[PDB]
Amino acid sequence: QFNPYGDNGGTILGIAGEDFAVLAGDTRNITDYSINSRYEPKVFDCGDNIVMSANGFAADGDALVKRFKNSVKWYHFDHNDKKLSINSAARNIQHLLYGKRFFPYYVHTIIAGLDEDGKGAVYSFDPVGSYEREQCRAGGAAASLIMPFLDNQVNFKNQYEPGTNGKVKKPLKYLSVEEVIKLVRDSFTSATERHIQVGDGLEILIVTKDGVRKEFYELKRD
Amino acid sequence: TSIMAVTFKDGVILGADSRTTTGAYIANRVTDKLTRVHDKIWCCRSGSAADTQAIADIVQYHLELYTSQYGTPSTETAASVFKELCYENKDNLTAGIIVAGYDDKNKGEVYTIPLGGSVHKLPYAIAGSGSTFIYGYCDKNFRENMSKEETVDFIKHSLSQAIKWDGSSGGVIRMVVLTAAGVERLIFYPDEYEQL
Amino acid sequence: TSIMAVTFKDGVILGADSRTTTGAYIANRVTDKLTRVHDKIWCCRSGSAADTQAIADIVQYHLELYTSQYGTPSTETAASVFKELCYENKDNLTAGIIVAGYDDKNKGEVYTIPLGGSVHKLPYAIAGSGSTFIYGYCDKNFRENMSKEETVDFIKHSLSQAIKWDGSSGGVIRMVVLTAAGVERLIFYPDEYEQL
Amino acid sequence: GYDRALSIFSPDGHIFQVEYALEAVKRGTCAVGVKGKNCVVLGCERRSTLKLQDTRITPSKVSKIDSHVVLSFSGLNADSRILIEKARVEAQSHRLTLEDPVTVEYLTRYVAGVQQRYTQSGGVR
Amino acid sequence: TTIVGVKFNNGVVIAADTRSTQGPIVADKNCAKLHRISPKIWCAGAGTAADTEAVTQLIGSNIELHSLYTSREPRVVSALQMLKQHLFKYQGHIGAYLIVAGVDPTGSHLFSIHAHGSTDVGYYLSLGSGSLAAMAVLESHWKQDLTKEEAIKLASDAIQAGIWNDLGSGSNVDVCVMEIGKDAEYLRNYLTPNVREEKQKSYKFPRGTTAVLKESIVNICD
Amino acid sequence: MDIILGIRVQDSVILASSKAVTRGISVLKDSDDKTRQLSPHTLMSFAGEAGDTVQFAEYIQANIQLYSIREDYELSPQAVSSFVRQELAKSIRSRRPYQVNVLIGGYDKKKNKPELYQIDYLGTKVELPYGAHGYSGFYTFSLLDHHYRPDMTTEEGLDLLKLCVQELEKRMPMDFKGVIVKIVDKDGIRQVDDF
Amino acid sequence: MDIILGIRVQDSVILASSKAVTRGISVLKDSDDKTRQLSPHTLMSFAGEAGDTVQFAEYIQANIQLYSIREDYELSPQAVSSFVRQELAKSIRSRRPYQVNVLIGGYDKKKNKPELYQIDYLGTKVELPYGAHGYSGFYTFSLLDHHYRPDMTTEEGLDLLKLCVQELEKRMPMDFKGVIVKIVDKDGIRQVDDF
Amino acid sequence: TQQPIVTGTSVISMKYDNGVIIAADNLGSYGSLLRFNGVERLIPVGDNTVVGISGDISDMQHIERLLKDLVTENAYDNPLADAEEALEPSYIFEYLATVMYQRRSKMNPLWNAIIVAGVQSNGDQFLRYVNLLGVTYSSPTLATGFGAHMANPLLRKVVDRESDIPKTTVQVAEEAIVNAMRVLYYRDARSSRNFSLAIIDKNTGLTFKKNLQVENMKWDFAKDIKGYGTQKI
Amino acid sequence: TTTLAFRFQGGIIVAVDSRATAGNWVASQTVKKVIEINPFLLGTMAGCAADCQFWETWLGSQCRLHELREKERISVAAASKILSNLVYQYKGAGLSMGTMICGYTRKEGPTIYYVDSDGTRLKGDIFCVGSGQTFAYGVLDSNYKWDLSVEDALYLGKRSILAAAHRDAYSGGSVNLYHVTEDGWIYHGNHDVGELFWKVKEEEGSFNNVIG
Amino acid sequence: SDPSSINGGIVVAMTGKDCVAIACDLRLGSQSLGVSNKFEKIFHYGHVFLGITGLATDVTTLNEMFRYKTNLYKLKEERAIEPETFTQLVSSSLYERRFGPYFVGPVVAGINSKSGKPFIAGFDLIGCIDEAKDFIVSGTASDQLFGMCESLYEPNLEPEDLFETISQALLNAADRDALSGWGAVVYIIKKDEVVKRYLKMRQD
Ligand SMILES: [Mg+2]
Ligand SMILES: [Mg+2]
Ligand SMILES: [Mg+2]
Ligand SMILES: [Mg+2]
Repeated sequence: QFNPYGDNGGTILGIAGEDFAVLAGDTRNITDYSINSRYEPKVFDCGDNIVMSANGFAADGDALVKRFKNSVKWYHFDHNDKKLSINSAARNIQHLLYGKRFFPYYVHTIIAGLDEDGKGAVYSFDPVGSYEREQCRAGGAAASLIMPFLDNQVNFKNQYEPGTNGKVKKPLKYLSVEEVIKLVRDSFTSATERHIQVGDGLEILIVTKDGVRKEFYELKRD
Repeated sequence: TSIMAVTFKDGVILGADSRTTTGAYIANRVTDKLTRVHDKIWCCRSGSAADTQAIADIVQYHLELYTSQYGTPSTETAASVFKELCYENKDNLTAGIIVAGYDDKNKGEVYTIPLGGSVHKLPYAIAGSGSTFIYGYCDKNFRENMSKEETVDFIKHSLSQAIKWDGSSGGVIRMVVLTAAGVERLIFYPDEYEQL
Repeated sequence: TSIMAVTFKDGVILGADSRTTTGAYIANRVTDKLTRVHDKIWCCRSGSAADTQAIADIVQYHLELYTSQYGTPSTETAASVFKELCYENKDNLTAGIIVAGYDDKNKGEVYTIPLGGSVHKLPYAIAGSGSTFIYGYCDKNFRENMSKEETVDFIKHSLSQAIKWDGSSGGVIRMVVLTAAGVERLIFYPDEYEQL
Repeated sequence: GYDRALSIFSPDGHIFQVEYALEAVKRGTCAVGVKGKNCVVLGCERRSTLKLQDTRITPSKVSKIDSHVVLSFSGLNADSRILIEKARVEAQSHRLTLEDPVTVEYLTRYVAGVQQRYTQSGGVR
Repeated sequence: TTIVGVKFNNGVVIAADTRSTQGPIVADKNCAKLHRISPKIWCAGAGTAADTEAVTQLIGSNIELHSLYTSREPRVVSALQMLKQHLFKYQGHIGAYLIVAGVDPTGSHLFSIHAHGSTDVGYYLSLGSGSLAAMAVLESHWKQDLTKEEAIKLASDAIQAGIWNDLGSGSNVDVCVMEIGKDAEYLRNYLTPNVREEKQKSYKFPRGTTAVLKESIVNICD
Repeated sequence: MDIILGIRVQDSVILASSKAVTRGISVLKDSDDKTRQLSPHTLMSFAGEAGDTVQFAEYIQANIQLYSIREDYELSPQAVSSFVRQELAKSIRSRRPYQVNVLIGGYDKKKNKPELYQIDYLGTKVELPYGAHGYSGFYTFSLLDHHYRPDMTTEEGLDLLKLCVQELEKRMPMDFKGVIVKIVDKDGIRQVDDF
Repeated sequence: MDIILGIRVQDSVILASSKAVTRGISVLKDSDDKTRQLSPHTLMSFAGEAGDTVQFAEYIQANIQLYSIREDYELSPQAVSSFVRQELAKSIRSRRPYQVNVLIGGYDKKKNKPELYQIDYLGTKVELPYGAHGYSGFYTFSLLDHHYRPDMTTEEGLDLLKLCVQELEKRMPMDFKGVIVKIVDKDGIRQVDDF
Repeated sequence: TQQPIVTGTSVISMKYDNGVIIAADNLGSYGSLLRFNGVERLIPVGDNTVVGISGDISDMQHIERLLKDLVTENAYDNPLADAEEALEPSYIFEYLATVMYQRRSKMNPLWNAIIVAGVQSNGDQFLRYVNLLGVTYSSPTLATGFGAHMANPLLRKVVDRESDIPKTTVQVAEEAIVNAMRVLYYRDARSSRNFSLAIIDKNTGLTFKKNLQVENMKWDFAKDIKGYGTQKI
Repeated sequence: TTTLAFRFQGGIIVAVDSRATAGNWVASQTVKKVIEINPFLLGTMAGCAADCQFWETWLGSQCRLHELREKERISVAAASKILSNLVYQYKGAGLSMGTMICGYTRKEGPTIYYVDSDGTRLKGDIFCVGSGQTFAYGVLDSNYKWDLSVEDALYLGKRSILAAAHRDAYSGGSVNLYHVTEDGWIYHGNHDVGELFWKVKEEEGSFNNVIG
Repeated sequence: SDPSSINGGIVVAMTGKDCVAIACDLRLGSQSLGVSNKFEKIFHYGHVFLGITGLATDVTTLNEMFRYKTNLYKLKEERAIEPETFTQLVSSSLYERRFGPYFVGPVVAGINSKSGKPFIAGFDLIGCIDEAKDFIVSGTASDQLFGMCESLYEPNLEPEDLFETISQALLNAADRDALSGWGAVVYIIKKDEVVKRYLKMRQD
């Protein structure tokens, strides 16, 4: 019988700073045990300082991104070139996803950018449209490997102040763009070691008030 | 079923057995599987008898309506109409049809349309359950530009073997000759072909 | 698989292709499907490779033990041992074996043993997935008391067609000649047989 | 379906079909409504050219829409039944979804909306 | 897994990758897949990992006892026959797929064995999830009358094909060369083309970071 | 939704309905009134699939209330029961049927007689002296066959009903948290607050 | 077979087991004692598949009694619990396993301490201050997490137990017909007749 | 819901310095039966694009008709149909990709794997894949079916990443393709010896080669292979 | 998930957890399971995240349209019924929702409605919904009285979620508190279970089963 | 009805400089219901340590089985079993039940008393040995543990530093798994002293 879904593998990662945000993703595309492409981007600049990735079944992912990009275009036409805020984009994507509630887009969606106060923002979605703003989110095949590492390093979970008898927690603070990229690169190299669907290349999109910048790094190709 | 169509020097000949089965019971031992969709465009039917009769009737209607407006249709056109029906309704059909026809320009032509609804133009074609047993024989013995008598012997010997090995095939061997001369029906009985 | 055994004037010849498939993947393109169970008693294997190898090994053991006690076994005896294994273990086996051997008294003999474990003595036999496509060709072209060269051409042409139409068959054509002279191995490559 | 725009504007900015509908109301028997301190009273005229009437079974001029709301009218009698039926259905629909009977203002707003819809819909007067 | 076997002039060579999987997760990044049945008879296994190890050790034990009993060096056909009869008896429930290779007084040998009990002969063979990538290389470059150095190259090239193109295979290349008249040479990590790059950061924690409730000395002595 | 009983006596119809609403391994409520007043002298109890029961009961209620206003007249229990039956008869051959069983207890003012109708989700209607839906009948019917008399008073009907509830509370596996009892007679519908 | 509870307090172990035996839509019995005395200071309650429960409980009882006679000595609760666990551990890989869950409440005379062991049909053993099998735990564990203290008296343990039964009687779907309570202490095993 | 009946096997392709190469055999299989031997599975669109299709042949013929009709439609009211407003590979691919995804979303797919090879108007190489699920991807080498498992590894040894493309000539690239087709003939049971090959170059244009054969095959070593283990004769 | 809401002398307490799970994978520990419909209306979420989040925000839009059209704040009954009638239309399609609509109005007073995806709609004083509902019930029922103070009521609702967060594997993260009065709803903060548990254990003397 | 994820739990083992560490959570549940927060999954036979995840009845049974076998080993050999030897024994015993296996994920840890070499090993349910220099992971949060260990681990850590690495790897892995947590224990093993530490973690 015809199965309309597939798994194209790969993994994505979004982190929010004080005045910036990053959305990273590996460039490997796979089916079963074969490599389809060593460089197939899945993190996209959608305009209005919003970056987006829909990881999972790539056909559904490409369709969703394509539809959201189109939603931004029409938002400009219908509302006098108004800038689509990240929160408004998030709600819009919920309706796109939930519109196919009974035949879902098989993807974990993450968007990143700046909120209306200029502060770093990341929003994450389940396949059917439930969403939440977070400082930190990993998605895709290696999400289970990366996410607990982020809890420990970004949000300082299970880390107490030395000598305080485990009474005083390690204080939360915003990380620099340099420190965030270090955590991203270390997350992906670790994922590449322990996950077969992750590798080849790492593409990071960084969002600041100045615009969207790109950075590429090699990953192991085995 | 054992059906085949073979092009030759003067035109094309369609050949078929006459057995129709319901399981192991022979419902009809004198079936006519060679069916006219136009004067000199005929077809050999295999698969679901209900599906292939329904299709052939619709095609005959289309080609009659075509002729009234645009004149005599080409064999390629007839094959195109068969394909359109078989391809678009592939989920609800079990039909394996060989289309054969004679033009004055294009001479003898043969098109085969398998289950999926694809079209394949060929010098000769074989189909039906009994065809499996004669792929080897037909490939070794078929020549292009054969005479009428040679083509009749080829079809007779071929279907004789298909009938011999296929339980779903048997009875008489019917043949239809399509040339510039006209349309000729031939029949061959067991006592002749069995002892070839 | 495409396998066959053919008796002729001087004895018997076994023939086979060399393709082994796992689905559509060719696991081995130079397989030897012609296997010795005794000096001048050989077999062609079709079906489950694990089952047919296991069986052939057990038969080879039985015939070696037979020879030590009672002298050279007949081809009929070898076929009987194959049958006994295939018939009694029919629920757990998928084996289609053709047994062929040369006696000085009985000359060349051929026995075929299909899935169920029945035995059938024949002048020639064909088996394997590719055999279906050459029932017609073989029936029309087989003659009794052929010469060595004629029998080699018959097997070569037959398996060539089986290979041509059967995706599960291919590679080289291996043959084993069993006569009073001795045992001769023959091989024929694609570049020769494909363009027959 | 019959699509004709029957209710349309005239050069002077009037919709004659709506204004001619008011003339039908002016022809109808008089109806009066007076509200007191703790009550409302609905008075209705019945023309006396019709004798040999059966007042038991003749449709009453005042119609209950729900147990707490009433509707009287002036104009075409047959037309009034369509509004009354729609109003009664809406009253029960409101109780079903809101779990509370209609306010008098709400019921009026519904009936008025139905009347308005028939002034700019095709194929209706 | 990618495994190969190649015959040459005066012997035979086998090779394998060093990735051990657990679904899509890489459990062991440097496992040894080349096993010893006897000193000059080596075995490469794919399929169910416990079965390949257990079956190669059992036949290896019985081969040693047989060699002692017969006062002769073990033959590859004996290991082949003992393996296939054992596997056939269990009807494929022992998921062992092997490439067997070695030298003995009869000469040099190369066989493949499948879980249901079937065996094959060849001059070049490949098994595992990367077998098609490896065989593509072998079919491109194999020729008659190979030298020792040509065979090792071909074999390791075939494994590399699987390492790079098959997600089930990775890390390093192990090789074993069995030449006639000589001792067999096991070349552990013959190639190491997948070295983990230096991490961007050290995640050594300050001492006292982890909150503790109870400490106690454990008595391991008598 | 589980236990609904009905007893028609001399001058009234008594409906008894269980108070429990259970979902999974939790009794979510123990005071649920499984009934709707269709008209002043007609009461309908119900049981079956979650959601469908109340949705159906309220739909019927609205239709009967609509009829009452339109004609300024109360439909007879027989007329209401037939309307309800037809709706269930339509429902069973729909895409998604109402899985709801009902008892309709009413007092016919024209005949001066109590009437009890049992209707299942298939649209199977029967007029009975006493009725039940679900597993309840397997205990109560035999008990009522024995103790029931046609000329009983309302008080005698309540004592008979107490005997049924006691038997159910003894032998039923599930805790249905007692019953709400309602009486339908010439004077209308009233609830027995202490049972 | 449904509700079995266990509470280990300061100087005793209290087991509470439901009295209902239900088959189909009928409560066949409302006074069933779901426990067997394995030894003078060891008591085992049980619940699970019909037939298996009693068959298993009595088999264990016989084996422990056999041990008592042979050695003229009472096995410790820990020793009995381990024996029981092993039997269930054997059973789960048998042709037809015992589908029986047990609680073992015992007073160790050498240690002068009460002990409560929870063992499921797989042979999963745990020593606990309070325990339960089946759906009971989903209500009682959270209640005991809150109210339980380790230094409680027997009387305080009974009041705590009453609080559990009340919660089960309120929120459980099925009527389990109350519980039989038994206390295991230094003086042996006794039953609380009024609960 | 479909099932493929008459099928075509691997389509293989790669980029080289000035353009792209694509190849596919001339077989139309009917399950294990090698039914049809004259099937062209490379279909040129204009003088700058070649679409290579595998999977169901009836759906392939449907796609041929769509492409044929696309050229006709593009020529309507278009004075620059053979110049600036001619069909690009990227236009042709996106059209097919839209169709493939729409059909899977209606649970009625075209049971195919498609590779669109071509050269854009600015000289850029175009090579992209689409299949029955609407899944799309691009790579210096692309292949379908068995080709993905056996051809890609061989082709990736020539062009392992983007920077290897300018270093690869048409002679070297074609040789690797022809070598890959031989390997597939050895190891794919649903393949044939006869195949077609197409080269789209930015300078020399579209070169379409028909009736190519796999040659220089190694079979001689088969004679020495005897038995399946112990057998010596 | 564990959600509750109960009615008492001083109005309504509403308490929820913040854990989200996909199988045994803990997807999130910081999910908002209370929706703020308006200053007088709250909605709780259990079952499918998307179904609850999408349709309860949709519910707020419908409640807003009501007060625009009727110049009056919607009743708790009417609000709950819009949601229950909506999900009933989808019955059989596979929606998974366990919700509680809580609020105050003049005519109704403090009111709680339980609404789920198979069409059930129930008015009541006490409800617990979710995989950990039984654990919350156990603590809530045994300590509940109508004459509870606002302080003690808030704590009981918090303590009930904590109890469930502890025992139920699919409940945890943090506790979100809400109090609803005649004047509207009041937020009483986010309480991390990581710190809350040890704080409650120490101060209350409870949770003796755990290694302190 | 998946034996490996009914009870829940995790084990992790790491090597350091002249030392090894092995750690586990304390949870035992019945699917969603947490039943025990005292269920330790690490055992020792002499100086060889064994952690076992998976079906709790099999955890208990195998502990009793290896205690049985190592006691007889000691009596006959007149010496304590070594980690390398015990690893082979665990493998043999698991594979003996090939077609009716114990549903477990065992982990061996210890220091060889003769050579002084730190040793760790892991197994699948039918005994396939996973030897590793760096670390071994097992249980319902194995994916989480692989991720934590791969990033946090570095070679030649001192006992005090190794404790912090293994503790943080376990804790943060457990907090992303529903069926793991509810307390934790960490063994730090030196050549001739062993320290056992109970960790403070979130109890949900
Ligand atoms: Mg990788
Ligand atoms: Mg072939
Ligand atoms: Mg956890
Ligand atoms: Mg929890």
